[PDB]
Amino acid sequence: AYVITEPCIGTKDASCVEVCPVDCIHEGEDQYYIDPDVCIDCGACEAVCPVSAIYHEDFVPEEWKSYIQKNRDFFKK
Ligand code: SF4
Ligand code: F3S
Repeated sequence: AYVITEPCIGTKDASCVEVCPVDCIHEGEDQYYIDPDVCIDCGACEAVCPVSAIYHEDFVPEEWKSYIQKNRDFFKK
């Protein structure tokens, strides 16, 4: 699944939320998040996101797997 990290923080809007075939981009405190368990590993968002700030959950550094687990948290519990 393609999940948030860090470079998106407070950086612009749009060009991700509108593209997703399963609408699973939702809001966080500052930046948006993505439910990774819903995300069907389609990419797309990948291509439009500047420098792919949306990174695949295991390309995502262990440090930022915290955020993946956060995006999960948000929509699980
Ligand atoms: S990879 Fe596709 S399914 Fe997943 S969040 Fe991005 S646009 Fe949505
Ligand atoms: S920068 Fe953030 S606004 Fe979307 S296009 Fe990337 S997740």
